[PDB]
Amino acid sequence: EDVKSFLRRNALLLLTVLAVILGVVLGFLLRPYPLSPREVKYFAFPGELLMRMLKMLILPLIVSSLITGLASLDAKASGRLGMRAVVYYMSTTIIAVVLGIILVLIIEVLDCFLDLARNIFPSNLVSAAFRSYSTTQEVEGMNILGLVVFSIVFGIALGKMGEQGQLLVDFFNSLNEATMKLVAIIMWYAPLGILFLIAGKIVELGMYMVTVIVGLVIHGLIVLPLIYFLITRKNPFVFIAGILQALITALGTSSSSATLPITFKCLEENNGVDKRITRFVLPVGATINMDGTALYEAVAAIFIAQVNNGQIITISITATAASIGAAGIPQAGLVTMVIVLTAVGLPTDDITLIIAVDWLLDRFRTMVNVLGDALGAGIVEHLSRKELEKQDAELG
Amino acid sequence: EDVKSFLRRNALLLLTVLAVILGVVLGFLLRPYPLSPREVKYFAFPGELLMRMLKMLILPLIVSSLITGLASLDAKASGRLGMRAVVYYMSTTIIAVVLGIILVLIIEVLDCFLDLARNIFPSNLVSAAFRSYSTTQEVEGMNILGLVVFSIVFGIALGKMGEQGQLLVDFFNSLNEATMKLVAIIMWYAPLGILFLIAGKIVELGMYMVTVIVGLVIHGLIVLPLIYFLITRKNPFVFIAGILQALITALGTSSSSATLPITFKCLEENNGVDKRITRFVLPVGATINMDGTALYEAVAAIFIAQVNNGQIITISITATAASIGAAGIPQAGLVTMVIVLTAVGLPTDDITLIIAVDWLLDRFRTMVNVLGDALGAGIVEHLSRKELEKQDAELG
Amino acid sequence: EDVKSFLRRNALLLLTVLAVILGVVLGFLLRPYPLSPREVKYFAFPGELLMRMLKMLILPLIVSSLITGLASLDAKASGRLGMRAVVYYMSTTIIAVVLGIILVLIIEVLDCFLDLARNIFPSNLVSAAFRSYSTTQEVEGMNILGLVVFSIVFGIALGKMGEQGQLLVDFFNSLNEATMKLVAIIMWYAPLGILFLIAGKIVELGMYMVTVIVGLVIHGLIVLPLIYFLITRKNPFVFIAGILQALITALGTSSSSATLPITFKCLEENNGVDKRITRFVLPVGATINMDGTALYEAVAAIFIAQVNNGQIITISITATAASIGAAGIPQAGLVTMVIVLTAVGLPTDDITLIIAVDWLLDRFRTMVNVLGDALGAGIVEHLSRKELEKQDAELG
Ligand SMILES: N[C@@H](CC(=O)O)C(=O)O
Ligand SMILES: N[C@@H](CC(=O)O)C(=O)O
Ligand SMILES: N[C@@H](CC(=O)O)C(=O)O
Ligand code: NA
Ligand code: NA
Ligand code: NA
Repeated sequence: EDVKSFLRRNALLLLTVLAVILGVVLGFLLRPYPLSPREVKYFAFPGELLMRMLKMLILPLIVSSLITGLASLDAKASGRLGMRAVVYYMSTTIIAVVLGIILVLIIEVLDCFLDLARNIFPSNLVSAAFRSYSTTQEVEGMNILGLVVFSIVFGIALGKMGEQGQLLVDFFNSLNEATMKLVAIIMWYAPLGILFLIAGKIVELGMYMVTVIVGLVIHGLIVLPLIYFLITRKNPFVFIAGILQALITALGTSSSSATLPITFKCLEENNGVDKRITRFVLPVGATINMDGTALYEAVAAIFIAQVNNGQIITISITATAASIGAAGIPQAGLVTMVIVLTAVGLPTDDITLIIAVDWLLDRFRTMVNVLGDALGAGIVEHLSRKELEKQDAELG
Repeated sequence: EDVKSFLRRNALLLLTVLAVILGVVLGFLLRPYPLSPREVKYFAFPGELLMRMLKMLILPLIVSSLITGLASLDAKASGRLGMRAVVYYMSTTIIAVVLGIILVLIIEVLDCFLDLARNIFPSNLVSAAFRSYSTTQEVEGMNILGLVVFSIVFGIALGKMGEQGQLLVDFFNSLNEATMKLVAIIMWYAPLGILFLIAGKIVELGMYMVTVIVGLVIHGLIVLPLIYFLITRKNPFVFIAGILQALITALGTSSSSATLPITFKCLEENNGVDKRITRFVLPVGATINMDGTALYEAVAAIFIAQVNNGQIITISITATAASIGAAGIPQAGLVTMVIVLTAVGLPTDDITLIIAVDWLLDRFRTMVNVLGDALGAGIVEHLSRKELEKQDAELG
Repeated sequence: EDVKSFLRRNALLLLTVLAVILGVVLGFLLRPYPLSPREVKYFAFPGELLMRMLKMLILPLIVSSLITGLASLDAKASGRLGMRAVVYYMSTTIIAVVLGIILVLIIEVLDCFLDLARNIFPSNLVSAAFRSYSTTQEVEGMNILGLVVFSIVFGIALGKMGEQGQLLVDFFNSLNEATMKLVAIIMWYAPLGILFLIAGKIVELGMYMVTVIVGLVIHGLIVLPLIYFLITRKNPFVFIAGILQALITALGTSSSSATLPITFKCLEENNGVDKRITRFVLPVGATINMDGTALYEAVAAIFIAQVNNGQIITISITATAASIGAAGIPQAGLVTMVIVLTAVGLPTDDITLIIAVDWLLDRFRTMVNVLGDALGAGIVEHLSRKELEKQDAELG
C-alpha cells in the first residue's frame, strides 16, 4: 500500500537505480556488435556529457568550500575539526589495509614522491586549476591536492584577519551556494548519463576480483556502518539511503573527485549534516581518505605475490601511503601500485595483468572511498557538537 | 555652414571612416612590392595590437554581462526577455536564409555536433577562458559559447538566491563597468589599428561575391531597418549612425565577438539602450544570431551546386543551424559550411574554391551579424517596456 | 654582552645568512662526486620547493597590489607618485650604465620589440597569468609585464568610478593582505630552501666577472645609498638591514620577480614604508627598474668588444632600453644582450662565451635590481609626503 508514496518521493533516486539496471542490460545487448573505438566513444557520449558537467563544478566547489570552511570556524576549533578528520581518515585507511591483507592471505618511484611534493606547492594557481605536474613536464588535468592545500591555508589567513577577511568569506560563501544550486540541474541529467556511462564501460584474476569485491562489502557494509553506530548511535543504513545518489554516481564515474558535488548535495540536503563540517570533511576526504583504494592496494600487491612469491608491515605502511597519494580520478589505483610494489621488492610490470579487470573494481572501490567521506562527515559532525553549539549561540 | 560642428562632434567616428578610406589606399599602394609573409605580418602589426586589446576585454565582458544581466531581472521577466530575443534571432536567421536562397536562384560531420555539445558543457572553467574543444583534442582559443551558457545559468542561480546573491551581483556589476571604462581607451587606438588591419588584408566566383554582397545590402539596409521601424516606429538609419563605430570595426576585425566591447559602448552610450537588456541581447547575439553568415551559407552551398548540380528545405534548415553553431570568430563561415554541404549531399572539398574571395565577404557578413544584434537590442528594449518600468519604480 | 639579544631578535635573518655560509660549504663538499643532471635536480629540490612557493604568490600579489595601489590614490596624486617613480627609475638605470661603461674602459631582433609590444597588450588575461608570447608561439611562464600594465589601467578605472569601484577595491585589498599573510609561512622555509638553491648552483672572463662584481659594489653600496641619504637624510645601511632577507633570497633565486613577495614583507614590516607606495613602486620596479642588469649589459657588450673590437652612446641608450625590456626572471640578462649587440654591430653569437660565468653574476645583479626598488620605495615615500598627509587626514 505504502509503495506508491515511495515511488513519488524517491523519484530521482529510483531513476538512477533503474539507470544502472537498464544500463547493464543495454551494454550486454550491444556488446557482440562491431566494438569500433570511435563508435564506443559516440555510444558512451551521453555519459561523457554528465562527466563534463560534474568536472566543471569541482574547481569552484573545492576552492570556495575550504576557504569559507576554515575561515567560518574558530582558531583552535578549525584544528580540532581537522584533528578529528585526520584521526578518522588514518584509522579507517588502516582498518581497510588490515582487513584487506587478512582476506588475501585466506583466499622513477622517487620521481613519484617529488611530483606529489611539487603538486602540494603549485608554482601557479591559474595553471593548478587545469594542470598537474608529472616529470618526464606539466600534464593536463586539475591539481586538486594543490588547490585543497592552498584553499586550507587561504581559509586560515582570512580567519586570521578580522572584518577585512569577512568580505572575501562572504564572496566565497555566495560562490559556494551558487555552484551548489547548479548541481541540482546536474542531478536531473544523472539518470540519463549514468545509463550510457556504465553501458559503454561494460562494452569495452578470478579469486582476485572476488577477494576485492567481497573485501569491499565487509568494509563498506559491515566495518564502516558499525563505526557510525559506535560513535553517533544512529542507524547507518538510513544515512547510506540519503547519500545513495552519490554512491550510484561514483559507480558510474569511477572518480570520487567528480562525484564530490553530488555527495555535497546528498550530505547537505538528504541528510542533516552541517555545511561548516562538510566544507572541510568532503574536499579533504575526496583526495586523502581512500579506504576502498587502500584495501585494493594491499590485495593486488599480494595477489601478484601469490604467483611470483613477514614484511607485510611495509605493504600495510606503503598501501596506506599510496591511498593518501592516489587521485580522486579513475584508474589512479593501478598507477599508485608502483610505490607498494617497489617497497616490498616485486616488479611494477605485473600491474599489466590486473589492468583488464581493474575497471569494474575501480567502480566499487570509488563507492567505498565516497562512503568513507560521507559517513566521515556524520561521525565528525556528532563529535564536534560543542564547537557548532558555540558558533550558533555567538550569532544570537 | 553646419558641417564644422559635424567635424568637431563626430571626431572619433570620422577618424575611423578615414581609417577605412586611407587604409584601402595604403594597401593598394604597397601591394606590388615583395609580399613576404613575415613582412605582411610586420606591416599589419598596428592592426594586430588593436585585435589583442579587443580580444582581452571579451572574457571579463561576456562573463560579467550575463551574470548581472540575468540576476538583475525578475524570474519570468528573465524568461520573457530571453523569449523575445530567441523569437527575434530565429526569425531574422530565417528571413536572411530565405532572401539568400531566392537571390542565388536568380543569379567528421557528426564530430562537429559532438564538439559543439561538448563545448556547451565545459569540463573546466579556467580552461574554457582560453581553450575550445576540437576532437582529432583541446585547441587554443576561448570557448565563448561554453562561457555564455555557464554565465546564463550562474546569473539565474544568483537571481534564485536572495541578498546572499546580491554581493556577487554587485561584484560582477563593478567588474562590468570597469572593463567598459577600458573600451574607451581601446576606441582611441581603433582609427590607427583599423587602417593597418584592412591594409594588410587587401595586401594578402564573380557572380557569387556579387550575390552575397548585394544580398547583404537587401538584408542589412532594407530588410532589418524595416523590422525596427515596424516595431519601435523610430528611424533605423539614425540608430545605425550610433553603432557606426561598431560596424567599421567589424569590417576591420571580421570577428563579431572581438567587436562586441565596442558594440556595447555604441549601444550603451551613442544610443539610449538599457544595460539590463544589452547585457543579454549583445553577448547571446554575438554567438547565435548570425544573419550575415546564414545568408552566406545558403548562397555558397547553392553556388557550388550551380557548377556541380526541391531539397532546398534541408539547406534552409541546416544553413540556419550552421549560423547558430558558427563562432563570432573570422573565417568561421567556411568551416561550418561542412554541415550544410553534407546535409544536401554535395562534397565538402568544394569549400577550397570559395576560400580565396571569402576574406572580403567575411568583413561584410560580420557587419550584418553585428547589425542584427544592435538593432536587436533596440527591438527587444522597446518590446520589454513594462518589465523595465516595474524594475525602475520598485527601487523608488 | 648585547650579542645575545641580537641572536634572539634577528633569528630568521641570521638563519638565512647561515643558509648562504653553510650552503656554499655543502656544495663544494659534494662537487667532486658524480654530477648526474637527474641527481643535481634531486639534490637542489628543497630549493625548488621554495621557488614554487614564491612563484605561486607573485600573481595574486602583482594584480591585487596595483589595482588597490592606483585606486586608493587621488587622480593626479597617482600620476605624481608614478612620475616620481619613473624619474627615479630612468635616472638610476642611467647612472648604472654610465658607471658601468667607465669601469669596463678602465679594466629576429625586431621580433623582440614586437613580442614585447604584444605582451604589453595580452589577448587573454587567464592565459597571461601562466603564458608569455614568444614568436617562432605562446611559451609557458607568466606574462608579468602584461599583468602589471592591465592592473595599472584597471586600478585607474576603479579610481575613476565612485563607491561602485569601492567594492572591488575592498575585494582586492583583502586579497592582498591574505596573500601577504602567506609570505610569512614562505619566510620560515626560506633558510632551508636558500641552502639547497645555492648549493645546487655552485655544483652545476677573469677581468669581466671582476669588473661586473666590483661595478655592482660601487653602484649598490656607494652610489644608491648616497642617493637615499641625499633625499631622505636617513641612514641607508640601517634601511638595507631591514630588506636584508629580500637580498639574501634574491641571491638564491636570481629572480627579482620571485623575491618580490619577501621584499614586500621586508619593506612593509621590517621598515616603515607605506603600503600605498610599495603597492606601486615594488611591482613596477621588479619589471622595469633593473640597475644591476643595466650595469651588466654595458660591461658584457664592451667585454666582447675588447676581444672583437665614440658610438658608446647607442650602447648606453640600448643597455638602458634592454634593462626595461628584461624580465625579473633568471638568465634574462644574456637573452636581452641581443638588442645591445645588434645596435652597435657586434655578433650575438658571442653571448655563448659569457654564459658560463653568467649564473654567479646574475645572483649579484638581482640583489642590486631588488635594492634599487627597495631604496626606491623609501625615496618616493619621503618625496610623496603631502600626498599621504592629505589621504590620512581625509579619513578623519
Ligand atoms: N577511483 C578512485 C581512485 C582509484 O583507486 O583509482 C577514486 O576516484 O577515489
Ligand atoms: N566572421 C563572422 C563569422 C563567420 O561567418 O565567419 C562573425 O564574426 O560573426
Ligand atoms: N636576474 C635578473 C634579470 C637578469 O638580468 O637576468 C632579475 O631577476 O632581476
Ligand atoms: Na587519496
Ligand atoms: Na552563431
Ligand atoms: Na626590466
